[PDB]
Amino acid sequence: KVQYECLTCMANQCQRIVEMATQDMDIRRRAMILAAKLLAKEYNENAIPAIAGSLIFLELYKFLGNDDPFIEYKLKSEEMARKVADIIKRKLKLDFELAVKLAIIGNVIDFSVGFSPEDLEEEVEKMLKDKLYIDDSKELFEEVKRAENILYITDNVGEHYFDAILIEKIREISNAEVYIAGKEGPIINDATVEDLKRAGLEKLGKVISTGTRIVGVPLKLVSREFMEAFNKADVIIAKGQGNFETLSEINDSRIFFLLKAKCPAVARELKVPKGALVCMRNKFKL
Amino acid sequence: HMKVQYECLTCMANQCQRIVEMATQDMDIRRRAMILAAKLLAKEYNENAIPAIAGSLIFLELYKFLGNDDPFIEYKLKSEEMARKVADIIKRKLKLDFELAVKLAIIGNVIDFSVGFSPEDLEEEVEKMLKDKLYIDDSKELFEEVKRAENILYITDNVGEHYFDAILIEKIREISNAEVYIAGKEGPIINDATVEDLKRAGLEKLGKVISTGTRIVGVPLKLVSREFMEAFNKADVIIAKGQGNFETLSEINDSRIFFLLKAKCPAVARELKVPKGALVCMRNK
Repeated sequence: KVQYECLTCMANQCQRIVEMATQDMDIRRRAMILAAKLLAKEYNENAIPAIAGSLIFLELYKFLGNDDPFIEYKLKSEEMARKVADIIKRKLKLDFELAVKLAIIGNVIDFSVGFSPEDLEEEVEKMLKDKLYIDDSKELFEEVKRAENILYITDNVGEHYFDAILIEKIREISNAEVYIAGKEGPIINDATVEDLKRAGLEKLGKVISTGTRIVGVPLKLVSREFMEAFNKADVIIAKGQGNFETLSEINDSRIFFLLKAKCPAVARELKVPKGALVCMRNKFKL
Repeated sequence: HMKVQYECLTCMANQCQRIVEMATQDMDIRRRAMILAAKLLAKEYNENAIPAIAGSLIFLELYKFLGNDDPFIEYKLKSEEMARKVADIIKRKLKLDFELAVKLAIIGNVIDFSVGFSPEDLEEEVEKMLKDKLYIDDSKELFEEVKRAENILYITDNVGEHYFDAILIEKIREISNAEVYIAGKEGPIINDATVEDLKRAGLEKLGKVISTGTRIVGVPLKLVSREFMEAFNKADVIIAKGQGNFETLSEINDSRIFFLLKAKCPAVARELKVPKGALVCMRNK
């Protein structure tokens, strides 16, 4: 279902949107009054939070007159993450196990507020010593080696430069063609196809759109082109909580979820402690 | 009233969530309660909202939905026990003038009495805090108004705090011939002191304990009892504890009112025109 924590989670994101979009306190108030009404409309027993939330966020974008409140935050994260990834490529020679861990850690770091790329890279080195709570990385390793087609479904900007490192490793060990999916247009901090393209990811695989400005992969809304890639994939790597929430409904063992279980609802869905790092194949557990 | 601020929606939502968590571990009941909370938020979070009132009305509906007249009861019992004990130490150790007794009442607004197990350690921290200067201190004006009052109304806030309030009320009784009316809530709402709480702290020995007539935080001037309104009118000085009392009373042009609070939330700080977290004894201007 929807979980009880989802209301505050969505409201908090709404608040972050209005804060990014304007400094005018009157506009912020009016935006949040609208948000309350939209939350009440969308937050019900049948709701899928990635989709419900996203539709609320996009209506607020319209109310605020700003089609992408996060443009600056995203540019800041990209610039930092690019430099951090460059130091990592220089200082570390990651094996596959640690590349997977690095991809997950990329989901965790706030690249927009760091001191320096070196300071952040040192934090990353410490986090690379953390143990995955669920760890199907060895199975991912085997599957990618035998794959002819791999779909990589991204999450946030910043993170995508760590994803690129994992994708480089995949190309070192597999002959598969890699498809790399981003969003059609901006939604919160998520990477769009133009963000992926601007980062040079077309050097690593074919960049494709999900067809939506919705978080995750809303299977009834995504494009026909996305589905063709989805259906042909031998292996599907899905980054972050939204992709998990939208893809964990379905029975499909090709999918590996790489995320941090930041929200208690997701931690409870996964049956892990809050904050756990996870590489988990989409199979029945218990 | 006081214009609602954009950050008040998450504040209220968060409080709703803390209520459902405290009331039950059943995840399906929690979900259904937060689904209701969303509807109530859309109803009450509007251009006319005063957060103390709007929030309280939402919280009371959640109490009803949950079948729990007071989800905070175990916290409150813990806070009352700790506060009573700390206040007894204070009363044995310290001689306090009026200024310090005012600061103490404000400090009581600051402390979470539900945490920890050492009255000595907490009382030591209270003694530390008494040496700090209030950001705004109108307690000399208060002192003189109190000495001259024929009637005083003291409007409480939270349980725990009300044991510190009792120390200030005792000091008031020493230096004034005013009849003191002491107002609490009709029934439980969050951690606020009710009429029964005030009576259990022995406050009927010091003044007339009365109800606001509501289970709403602060003083909702359209909803309070005729008895409370009569006490409010009769007062020559009104002492109002905490943010909620401030939010609801800041609308009126009435120099009888002195606010004793910490500006814990940024909306209140912004309205008071003081730094976040500032401790004040401030006459309504």
